[PDB]
Amino acid sequence: EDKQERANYEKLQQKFQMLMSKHQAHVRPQFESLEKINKDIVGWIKLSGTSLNYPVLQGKTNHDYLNLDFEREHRRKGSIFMDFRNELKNLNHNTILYGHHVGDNTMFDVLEDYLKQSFYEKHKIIEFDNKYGKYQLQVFSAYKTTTKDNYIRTDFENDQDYQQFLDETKRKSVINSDVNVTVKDRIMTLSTCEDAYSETTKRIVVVAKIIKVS
Repeated sequence: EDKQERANYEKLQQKFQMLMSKHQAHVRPQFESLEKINKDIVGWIKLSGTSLNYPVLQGKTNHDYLNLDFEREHRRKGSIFMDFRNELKNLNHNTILYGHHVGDNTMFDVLEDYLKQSFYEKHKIIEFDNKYGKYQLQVFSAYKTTTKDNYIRTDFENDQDYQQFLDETKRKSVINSDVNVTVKDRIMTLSTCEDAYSETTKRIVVVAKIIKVS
């Protein structure tokens, strides 16, 4: 069955790109189309030359699309989804997306490649789009973590705090980046997610500077 599963994302990827060519500069029409399939589709995330090229969901909670594809049907690999706490249009300091990593080379399997400096060099930019504009993700950190509390923070009490976070985030990186991030920039965190109650406790985190290129 994994056949049709791949086919579904294949149809949808081909559809997105045609819309991205049909409506081009305009992202509003592109996503009003995607939302016909499912209103929870709030964005699209793509990394050229890799399997990362999917729609981003957001439900009421962070287990809503843990085991559900984009048309709301049960799947072990579920789908890529944003933290239920993040706002669109007016991004929080830190926006977070999650996705499975099973080794099938799908969803967030590519986050592991970011641990290697070589790979990072050849894939410094990641594309992210939604109804409010086109964005560019400038990867500036990648690492493994056993925790699951601090790196999932949405906003901060003050610049100092956010400042510390950025510093910490930079120090944890296993890759070197030329990207210069400041407490004035907004960031996006791509996090790996295990199955419900899998509790394998071992995640791959990739962090990037968000840039509106529209």
